[PDB]
Amino acid sequence: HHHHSSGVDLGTENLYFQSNADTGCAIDISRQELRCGSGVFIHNDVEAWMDRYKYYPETPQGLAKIIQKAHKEGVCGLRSVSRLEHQMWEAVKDELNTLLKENGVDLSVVVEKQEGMYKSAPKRLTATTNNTFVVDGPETKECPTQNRAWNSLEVEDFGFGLTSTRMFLKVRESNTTECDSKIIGTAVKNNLAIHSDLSYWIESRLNDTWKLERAVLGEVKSCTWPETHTLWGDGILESDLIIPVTLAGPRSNHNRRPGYKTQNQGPWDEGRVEIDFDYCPGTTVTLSESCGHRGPATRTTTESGKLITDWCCRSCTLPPLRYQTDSGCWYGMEIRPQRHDEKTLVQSQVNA
Amino acid sequence: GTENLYFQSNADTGCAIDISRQELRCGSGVFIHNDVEAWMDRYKYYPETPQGLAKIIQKAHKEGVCGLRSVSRLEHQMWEAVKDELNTLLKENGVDLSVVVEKQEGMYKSAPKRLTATANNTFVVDGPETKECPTQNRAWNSLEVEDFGFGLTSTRMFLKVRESNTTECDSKIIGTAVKNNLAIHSDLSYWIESRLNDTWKLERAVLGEVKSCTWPETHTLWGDGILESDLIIPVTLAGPRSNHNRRPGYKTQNQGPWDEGRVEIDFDYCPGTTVTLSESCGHRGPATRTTTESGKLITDWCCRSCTLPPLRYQTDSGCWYGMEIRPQRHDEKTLVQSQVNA
Ligand SMILES: *[C@@H]1O[C@H](CO)[C@@H](O[C@@H]2O[C@H](CO)[C@@H](O[C@@H]3O[C@H](CO[C@H]4O[C@H](CO)[C@@H](O)[C@H](O)[C@@H]4O)[C@@H](O)[C@H](O[C@H]4O[C@H](CO)[C@@H](O)[C@H](O)[C@@H]4O)[C@@H]3O)[C@H](O)[C@H]2NC(C)=O)[C@H](O)[C@H]1NC(C)=O
Ligand SMILES: *[C@@H]1O[C@H](CO)[C@@H](O[C@@H]2O[C@H](CO)[C@@H](O)[C@H](O)[C@H]2NC(C)=O)[C@H](O)[C@H]1NC(C)=O
Ligand SMILES: *[C@@H]1O[C@H](CO)[C@@H](O[C@@H]2O[C@H](CO)[C@@H](O)[C@H](O)[C@H]2NC(C)=O)[C@H](O)[C@H]1NC(C)=O
Ligand SMILES: *[C@@H]1O[C@H](CO)[C@@H](O[C@@H]2O[C@H](CO)[C@@H](O)[C@H](O)[C@H]2NC(C)=O)[C@H](O)[C@H]1NC(C)=O
Ligand SMILES: *[C@@H]1O[C@H](CO)[C@@H](O)[C@H](O)[C@H]1NC(C)=O
Repeated sequence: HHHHSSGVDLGTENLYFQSNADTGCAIDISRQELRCGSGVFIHNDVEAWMDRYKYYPETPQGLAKIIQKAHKEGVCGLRSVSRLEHQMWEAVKDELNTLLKENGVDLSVVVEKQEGMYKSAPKRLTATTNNTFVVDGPETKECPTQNRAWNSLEVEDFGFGLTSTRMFLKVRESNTTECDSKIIGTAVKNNLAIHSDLSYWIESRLNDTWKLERAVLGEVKSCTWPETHTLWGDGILESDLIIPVTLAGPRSNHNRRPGYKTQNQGPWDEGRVEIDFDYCPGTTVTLSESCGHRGPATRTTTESGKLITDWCCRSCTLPPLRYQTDSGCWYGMEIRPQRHDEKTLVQSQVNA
Repeated sequence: GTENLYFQSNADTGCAIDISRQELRCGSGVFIHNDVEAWMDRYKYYPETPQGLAKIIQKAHKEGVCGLRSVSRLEHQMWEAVKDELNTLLKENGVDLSVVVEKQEGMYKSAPKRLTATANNTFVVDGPETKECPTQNRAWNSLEVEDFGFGLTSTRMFLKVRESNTTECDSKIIGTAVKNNLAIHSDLSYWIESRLNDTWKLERAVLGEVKSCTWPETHTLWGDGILESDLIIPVTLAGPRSNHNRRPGYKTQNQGPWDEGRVEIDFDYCPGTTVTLSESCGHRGPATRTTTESGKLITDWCCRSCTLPPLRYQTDSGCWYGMEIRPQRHDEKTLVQSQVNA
């Protein structure tokens, strides 16, 4: 197989340092000090201006065979777990089609644009022992999700690069809903806590209490956050978890905010989503026992583009839970417009 | 944003080599480094106010608190360094009381009383257990880090008296992280490392001291569905309630050599010894040292149903084996065994 060549790997005899820890120097801006050593270094990659990591199959040829096998067994298509996976399919389809074509296989890979959240599917690709394979796109009768594969691939090893690293995907030996743990980084230091990977950045901090402070989701996925990489996962009420478990929300008490419950009806279908606790520009939020109950997350702008100024909440805490998306700024479920006149507002239709 | 301004102002910024990711990367985030194996000399405790602390003590002394037990060596060394300053203050406020701090050899044990912010004439810190000043009348875990220093004083840590009552460890000095095939539970004296080989399991631990506080759940990984019998480092000895704190074939080392000072746990053979699986072997017992009091070597060891490599302790007085690992020869040569039972 000529699409892959390795370099140095882990098992190489390193006399200088621990090969499976991160080794370097960093400035601790709190204490204002420079420290070198070995350990675990967690970086923010969700908010990077370009992609450091890129998926590629370990063997394109092998992957083409996995697909034609799946095609024979009734698997009409596939749904990606993440934007990065989607970009791999988008980037490798012409290569796959060539493999299939030159081997006289009546099958072509079709990958459609994915705008919303990356949803789950029941089927799985497996290793070896209509004439199209559709990746993502809208939900159709021609290729329903229930016949599509999802979360069938995981990272085997990484590829060196100068301004970007390759991640090579292999076929999973098992069936899980769990996110690939190889790309997960979780850490807590100086009472600041991070649950992260290549698309989620979830930050909780101890102010007067431990609570969620900020979250950035480059996409909204449907895999499961592993317990191995989860902080504070004892005595959990899934109702209190701000980011829903079914949306790769960490089953962690860090994933909470007093006054708030599970945002099952947040704007998850908006693409990139950023959660934090501040006021939407030009709006206000006041406590009122005479306020509406939890409902779909509402955007602070109308379909026309008019601004809803006055907002209320029954029993939440301030500052309000705020979403920021491409289409504007939204408020958490427990926060409702104060005026009952619906001006044809924009609300989430997700319910997850 | 607000919380994004805070992160840049309070996070770690630098570069590191990741052989796992096969990359060299710079950036901002959170860095957990190894400090137990060198840095206990560079970070140092200071009380926020000696003066305020002297008042805190004389109050507690009046309320029947005869003395104190430190949570950690770092705390112990603070007392040792600040006693002359406190005693001077006490003298100057006409208070018939002096602080006495004794050497601490064993594990740092717990105590029920607490100092608060708002008939001997001595306040005893640590030392052996006495009837003159019993543990049950001493305070413990009354302090926490208020804040850190800066630039030149970046390695200074200023302590305040706890506003609340817990058994939990000071969380401000805790670093817990997992990335690639590595998961770390650490602070200024514990380094607890688990690795993903075929499965996630404990691989190595270094304890510069053995303390008796409780590892916070907020800084605990994989703390769901815990069987405490399976936790290698005992919960009562600041062991993390984590499934990372496990090793297939082994149960809680309640009778390990915790009273020896520095302890290093890992899974390798003691030099000159061997370990074999045998159903005709002894059941779990106190951890045994591979050398006798005389200085003779035990070579042959057995275990009933554990996994190899064996659980190994390393202390100043030598190398020991896990509770489930017993000498194969039944002739007792007067062995050196742990007497802790925790
Ligand atoms: C880290 O965590 C700390 C504490 O957990 C936070 O500190 C608090 O921040 C809030 C937000 O500003 C403060 O609340 C404000 O208090 C002002 C004064 O308090 C009134 O009420 C008290 C009763 O306790 C009286 O004693 C006092 O005399 C005042 O009458 C108010 O003026 C503020 O009101 C504003 O917002 C309300 C919201 O409805 C409006 O109705 C008002 O018109 C006005 O616009 C607000 O209530 C609180 O005082 C702070 N406490 C402390 C101890 O500092 C930090 O904010 C937090 N930091 C981060 C980054 O998260
Ligand atoms: C792999 O596991 C998943 C989850 O355990 C299975 O998903 C279920 O599949 C059935 C129909 O196939 C659906 O009705 C359920 O709703 C699914 N549960 C979910 C999505 O949580 C899946 O069937 C398994 N597939 C294989 C090939 O093992
Ligand atoms: C009051 O406290 C002092 C200091 O702790 C006690 O003096 C020591 O007591 C121990 C107890 O066995 C002796 O071993 C030491 O030799 C004593 N001196 C020193 C310098 O440590 C004293 O006994 C206490 N008096 C009481 C309880 O009545
Ligand atoms: C990771 O686990 C594997 C077993 O799953 C270890 O492999 C064994 O290594 C020992 C000595 O290194 C050999 O005697 C065995 O034959 C190996 N077994 C197999 C199945 O290969 C491996 O050593 C572990 N890695 C580390 C770093 O401890
Ligand atoms: C400290 O708190 C614990 C928590 O239950 C309690 O049992 C104990 O009595 C308290 N001690 C003091 C001195 O307040």
